[PDB]
Amino acid sequence: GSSGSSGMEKTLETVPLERKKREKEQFRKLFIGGLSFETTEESLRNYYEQWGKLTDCVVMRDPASKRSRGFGFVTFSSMAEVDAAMAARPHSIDGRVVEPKRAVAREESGSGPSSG
Repeated sequence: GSSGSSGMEKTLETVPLERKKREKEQFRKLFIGGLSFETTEESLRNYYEQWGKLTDCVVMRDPASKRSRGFGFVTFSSMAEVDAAMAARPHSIDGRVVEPKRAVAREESGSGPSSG
């Protein structure tokens, strides 16, 4: 008789709209979360290179540590491959359990209301 779990995901309300720009990007741009900080652009691509070749792979690095944040973006060549990557969970890289994201519409802190 085993069991246990937990979580906490916000909901938020009222999202600000912006020109956005570059749709093809966000369209074929997935945000990888939990790279272990030991997974570089390549090391990562080496993984997301099977489903498809990433035309652009960026890995965010700690803005304070200046090393690795543990998350980045993977831009596939086609919408099919990426789609395959989406339905290819879970994801294990660097010997750790990661978690990919659509990337589209991502938390973007701001300030000052702009409208009318």
